[PDB]
Amino acid sequence: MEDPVTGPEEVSGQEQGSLTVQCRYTSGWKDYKKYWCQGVPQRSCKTLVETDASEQLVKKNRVSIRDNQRDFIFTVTMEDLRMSDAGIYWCGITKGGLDPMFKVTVNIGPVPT
Ligand code: NA
Repeated sequence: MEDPVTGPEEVSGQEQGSLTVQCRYTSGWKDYKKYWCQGVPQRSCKTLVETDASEQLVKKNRVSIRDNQRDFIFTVTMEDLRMSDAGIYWCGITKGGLDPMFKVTVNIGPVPT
């Protein structure tokens, strides 16, 4: 579609597991830095990882991001999940002014015990 960035409405993972999020963007944003942001208010969110506008994998703490500039999707991976990882997150594209952003709600469930 024509929205600058879109993701899944929600994604779910299990404590000690991993989850992946596909953030799809329109072709014109190829050479922009892409990021994964956490919390609210939306435009004060905490950046967890951000690319350098290349396809090189970036990792900070337990979060990875890899931009596929052929299919125009950047994939976020969250590993070694904790219950406190649950909450509101954002796919984003960095630009001067208001970024394109898309809200993803992250659900975490515990190890069955
Ligand atoms: Na901005």
